[PDB]
Amino acid sequence: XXNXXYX
Amino acid sequence: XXNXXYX
Ligand SMILES: *[C@@H]1O[C@H](CO)[C@@H](O)[C@H](O)[C@H]1O[C@H]1C[C@](C)(N)[C@H](O)[C@H](C)O1
Ligand SMILES: *[C@@H]1O[C@H](CO)[C@@H](O)[C@H](O)[C@H]1O[C@H]1C[C@](C)(N)[C@H](O)[C@H](C)O1
Ligand SMILES: [Cl-]
Ligand SMILES: [Cl-]
Ligand SMILES: [Cl-]
Repeated sequence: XXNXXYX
Repeated sequence: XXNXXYX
């Protein structure tokens, strides 16, 4: 993970 | 805004 979003 | 991140 480590990313974010939101999709 | 309204979206997220983190870039
Ligand atoms: C997403 O990350 C930001 C930056 O640290 C935090 O401020 C935020 O609380 C965090 O969002 C939580 C709530 C969410 C979106 N329902 C998910 O549970 C994420 C993984 O964590
Ligand atoms: C979104 O990220 C910023 C920067 O890290 C935080 O300061 C903010 O608290 C976080 O927003 C919260 C609250 C919100 C907008 N209702 C959402 O749950 C997000 C994911 O987390
Ligand atoms: Cl998402
Ligand atoms: Cl949320
Ligand atoms: Cl960002």
